[PDB]
Amino acid sequence: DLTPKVQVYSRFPASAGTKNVLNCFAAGFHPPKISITLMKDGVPMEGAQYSDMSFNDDWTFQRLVHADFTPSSGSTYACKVEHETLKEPQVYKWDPE
Amino acid sequence: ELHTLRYIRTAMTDPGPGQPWFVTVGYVDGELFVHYNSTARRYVPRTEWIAANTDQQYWDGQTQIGQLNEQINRENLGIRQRRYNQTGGSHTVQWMFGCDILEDGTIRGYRQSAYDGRDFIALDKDMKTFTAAVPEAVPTKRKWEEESEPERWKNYLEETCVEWLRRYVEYGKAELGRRERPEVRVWGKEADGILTLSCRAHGFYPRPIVVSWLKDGAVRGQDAHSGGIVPNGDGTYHTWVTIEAQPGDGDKYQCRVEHASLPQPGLYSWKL
Amino acid sequence: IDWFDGKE
Repeated sequence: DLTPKVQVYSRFPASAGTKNVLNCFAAGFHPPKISITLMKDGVPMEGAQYSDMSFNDDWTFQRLVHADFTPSSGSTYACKVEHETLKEPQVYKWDPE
Repeated sequence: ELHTLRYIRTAMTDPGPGQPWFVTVGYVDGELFVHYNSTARRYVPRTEWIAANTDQQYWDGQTQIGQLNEQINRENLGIRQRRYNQTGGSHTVQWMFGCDILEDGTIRGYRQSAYDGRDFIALDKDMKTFTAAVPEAVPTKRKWEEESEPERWKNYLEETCVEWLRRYVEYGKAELGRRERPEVRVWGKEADGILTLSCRAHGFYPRPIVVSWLKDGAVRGQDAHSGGIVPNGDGTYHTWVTIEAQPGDGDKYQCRVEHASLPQPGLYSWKL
Repeated sequence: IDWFDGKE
């Protein structure tokens, strides 16, 4: 099974009105090509370091995407992931607390 | 001790959109320190300590190594594809190599390749021959051994790689040996008739860590679920462990966190 | 340091 394994988490434990960084980590996938978008209320966020991918000893690829943000009250954050091994985009919601 | 130097190469036919088809990144003790890709066409520092302890010829040379490797990998992608009678589609060549310095002073070396995510060929333990993982790599095995490639890689792995690793470890001694304390939070989730308790450690370094759930004194983490160790963007790590608890019995659970940075192991209950 | 790949 070479589908992306995804986790969404903040750099610091999230707090009210407190600057933070939103992370999305996809691992264990192949091929390397993958679409990972950080989203705020069903719309992409702002400045996104998709930058950094590597692979493990078993050859499966991993990719981290992170962006600076302040958690807005009443807003829903998530990581939209699209990959060949999946019929349709997968949406992984971020639990703020 | 136990320091490591690793390079991993990816060469793909299908990156794709806005992405470089060829990438090489280097890691020291599990931390990214150099980066090269076919769009940048330049090797680039990824830690302050590597940038501060090298001269221009280090980057110019490495850049040109990457540009040359880039061409070599272009050709090798075509060659492997042809061996597989492939005519198009998504295909990937991966290389992994580097050296370890154990706290004996003893050394280890690795050089292995995959094709489409599967083992293709590797230099074997004695570094005298190559071992083909697939019939499609047999001819390559033959060509390389006829060309003295094993000897050449043995030399790089046991001398060049190690000698440079010693320099890198020296350069980033303070960075690599630092400690950063995780901020821990326990949170309670309820969407069903099953109480999910979560415990997250945020921003810990180094990497090794223990996070566990106790049920009134007793590690009841025999049925705890861990998301493993995942990275933050700033050279620290994150991990989160959950456990299902019967409604009620929420005040019986505690998350214990052990890490080298802590004055004492953290112990945290859930409170709504 | 990174190093040359072999020709296949």
